[PDB]
Amino acid sequence: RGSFRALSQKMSPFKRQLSLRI
Amino acid sequence: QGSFRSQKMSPFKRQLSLR
Amino acid sequence: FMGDREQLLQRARLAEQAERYDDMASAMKAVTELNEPLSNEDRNLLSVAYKNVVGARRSSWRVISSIEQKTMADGNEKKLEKVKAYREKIEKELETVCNDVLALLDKFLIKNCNDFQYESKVFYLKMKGDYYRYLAEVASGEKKNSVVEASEAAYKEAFEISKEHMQPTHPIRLGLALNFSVFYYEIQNAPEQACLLAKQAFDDAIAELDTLNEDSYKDSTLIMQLLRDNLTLWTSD
Amino acid sequence: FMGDREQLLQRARLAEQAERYDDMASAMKAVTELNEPLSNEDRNLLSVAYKNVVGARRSSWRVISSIEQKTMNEKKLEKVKAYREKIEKELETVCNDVLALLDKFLIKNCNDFQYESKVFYLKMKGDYYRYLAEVASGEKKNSVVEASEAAYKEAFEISKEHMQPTHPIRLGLALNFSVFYYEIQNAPEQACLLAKQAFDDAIAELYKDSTLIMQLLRDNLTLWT
Amino acid sequence: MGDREQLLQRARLAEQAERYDDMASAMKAVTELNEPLSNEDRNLLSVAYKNVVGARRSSWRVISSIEQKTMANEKKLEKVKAYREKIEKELETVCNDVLALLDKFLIKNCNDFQYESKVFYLKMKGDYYRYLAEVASGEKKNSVVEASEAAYKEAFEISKEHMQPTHPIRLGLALNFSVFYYEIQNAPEQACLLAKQAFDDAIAELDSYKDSTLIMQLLRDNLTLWT
Amino acid sequence: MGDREQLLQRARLAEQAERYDDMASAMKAVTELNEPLSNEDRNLLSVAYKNVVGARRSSWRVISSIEQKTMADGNEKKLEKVKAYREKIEKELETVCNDVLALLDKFLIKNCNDFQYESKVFYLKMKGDYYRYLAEVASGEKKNSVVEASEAAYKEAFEISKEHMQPTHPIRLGLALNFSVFYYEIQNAPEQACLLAKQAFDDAIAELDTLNEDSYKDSTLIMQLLRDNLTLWTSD
Repeated sequence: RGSFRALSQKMSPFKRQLSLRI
Repeated sequence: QGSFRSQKMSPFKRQLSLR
Repeated sequence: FMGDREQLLQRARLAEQAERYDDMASAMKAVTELNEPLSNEDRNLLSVAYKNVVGARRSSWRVISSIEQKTMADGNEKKLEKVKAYREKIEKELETVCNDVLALLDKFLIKNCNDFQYESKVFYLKMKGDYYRYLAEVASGEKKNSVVEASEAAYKEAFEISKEHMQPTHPIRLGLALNFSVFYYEIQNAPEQACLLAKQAFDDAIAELDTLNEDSYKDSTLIMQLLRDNLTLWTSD
Repeated sequence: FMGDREQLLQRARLAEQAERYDDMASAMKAVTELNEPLSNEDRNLLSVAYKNVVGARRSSWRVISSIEQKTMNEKKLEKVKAYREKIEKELETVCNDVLALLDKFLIKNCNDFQYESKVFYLKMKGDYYRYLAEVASGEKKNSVVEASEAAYKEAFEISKEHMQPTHPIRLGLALNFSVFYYEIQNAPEQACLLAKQAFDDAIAELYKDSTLIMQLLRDNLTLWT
Repeated sequence: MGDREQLLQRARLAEQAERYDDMASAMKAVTELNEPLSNEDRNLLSVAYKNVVGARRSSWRVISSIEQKTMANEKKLEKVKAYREKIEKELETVCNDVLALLDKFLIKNCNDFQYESKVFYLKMKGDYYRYLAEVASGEKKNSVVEASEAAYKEAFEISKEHMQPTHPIRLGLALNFSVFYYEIQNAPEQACLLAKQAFDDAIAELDSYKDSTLIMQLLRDNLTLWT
Repeated sequence: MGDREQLLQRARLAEQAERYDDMASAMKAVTELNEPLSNEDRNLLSVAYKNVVGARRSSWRVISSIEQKTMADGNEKKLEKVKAYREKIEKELETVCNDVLALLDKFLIKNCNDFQYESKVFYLKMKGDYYRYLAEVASGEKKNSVVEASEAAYKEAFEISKEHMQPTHPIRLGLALNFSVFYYEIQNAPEQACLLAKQAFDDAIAELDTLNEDSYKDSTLIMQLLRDNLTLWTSD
């Protein structure tokens, strides 16, 4: 922890969702 | 099996394509 | 202008012509749930739709049940589990079709018959006997005894009304005697009771047959030939 | 536990844990097609599965459609367009499978007294028509926008009659219905008034799962003003 | 037993029960395992979908025929049209499922040497685009017609290079391809010339006999009918 | 314009949409055109299959963990259903791996000349990686086969990289990392694994001061991973 594994997929979880989540 | 059971002209229809 | 009830009847007649009997049955179910009585034609569309839907499930069930018996005798346990699962899938569809019909009969069709609506009553009580009989075909044990008793009771009341209020040549009375005799023979394994009923019905009808016009005669004799064929098969087998 | 139903349900729970949502949805679709009622757990499996499947197509569709906006090579644009339509067709098939399930089985088999099921499934119908409206054009768009609003409208009327304003399902429906007005209808005032009345009616009657949704209503309203 | 064996066993049961929607759904799931279909598996997939699409095709012809003679109540006609559309969308979904299977897995995974599989699957692709063309109109029709013909045309070229004129799959392809020209393209001369050349190429080279001769007789019946 | 550029555009559209099966299908078609891949083309190929196989590996670990817990509880009927799903995912994983390995053997490694050291190392490291993913799900003699194939590929990659690449080169550093992971995770050889990772880190850091800004970011990211594994592995 470990092999070689970042895109602007970093700024994804910041996204605002208007509708309902689960 | 034994109980009470015209478009049945269907078996005479000819298909053009492969069966 | 075509009203809502007539649009449902149109759907079921189109579904019938397209041989789309799930569509037909759904349309006839909706007509029934309007809580208005069904005409002679409407009852026939209801009966044709569910006869084809339940009939497809019954045919599939007999094929897969026969494969299940053969798989079990060969002791192929892993295959038998897969066959059983499919037979039970088909069985549950069959039972749901039957339960839907019976609910329509109990909640609407029989419930709204008046006592002088003898043809309606016989038709609906016969059909309740039929669909309990289809449940009996796939049941065993105490579950089977329950639907067998419900089938017999429905057939029995239908036949008492038919004898009191319908000519022996009437195709619905003939059809009821036929299916009731089939109940005794295939469900109850009572050949003698089955033959007695079928032969009484044939004899009572054939004596009055000469008094029918050509259309009514064809309808009655078609059913009378079926009584006759069963009597022959049942006395021999 | 050998029958088809338990087989399929076990498959969907495993697919969930593996985050294989296409497997999950295919399994729940098959469960639904057995024509038996879904429990609340089963209903949540079906919803989670399809929300994720459609969400991936939605998110992909927004990326490509946005790259398609950058249009200034005819041959390069056509391949972007063709790819966006490929994704679009995947998204439509997903939505139509859901809607067929809702119409053929789920909404149909609801008994008159299962108001929670009815509101939940009719909301789902509004949602998936709304997802079709996000990508549809022309007359097809008008038809799905109308179907979405009519589903939402019916679910809301049932929920206004049979649920407390604090009920999470009814709050979740108000939220999505207000998103429909804002995003699909470009009706910001009508969207804010619906979100406002729902939060207002709920805060009057104030199980903290309802508070989370009320915060989303307020977030949307603060944004939309 | 793994998923593959479960699904294959379900489809054979479904076949015996004449439940072709179950059969097709199982065979679709088998194909989606992304493993080759044996000859038996290929025939299960084909039988299943031929029966499913054939019920819709047959229903569609009935309601469209009623819709034709319906011109005669605007509201009665509207419900006939809507029902035929309902059936039509069922038919299109079935054809698109098959076509997606052929494009995503079956044709793709054919190795260059499996000419039998290639001809069979591209012929199948021509068939299901032809079923879409039977109901399509306008621009959508043009697209599926040309897609049908391109698939048939490729399968026929491979079948000409790698199969004897007496091969049942090649003859079955010539037959359906000639039906495409006659029924879809309204090109009877091109249809008759293709059916005639294939019967002739086979009879020029005639247990295996009974298989090829059965299809050759269908070619000749169509030619007898079309001329 | 051209067909190859059309496939490459498909692959980058798919990457942006996070549709990695589309991306891998496009880069597979590019490779089978039998023309070499540029540095950027190789990265698109690697990103596509890393994501496709990584999804399957993640799913496989979850379901295999559930399978071991189901077997311990002796729930035989549930075990049979979990096993069938694990095997489904496993076969997908093995097919992805064999697709990649076929591309490497039929095209990519095959068409390298002896002076294309970066290509050779890149492709032989990737052959080591995808055999290692096969080893993760194998047992018994099946496992020993792909383990030997993984080590042999890694070994040749590393000898070429040592002889023709600077210690700071990201590809050589990435290979040392994954090769040490092979020793630790696959071979359960912690001492060999630590020896390798520590040699790679020390050889790179001595020459790190000679890199431009961009080249420094790439190498240090990988060196930090070497350092983290070494800390974790020596603590057991």
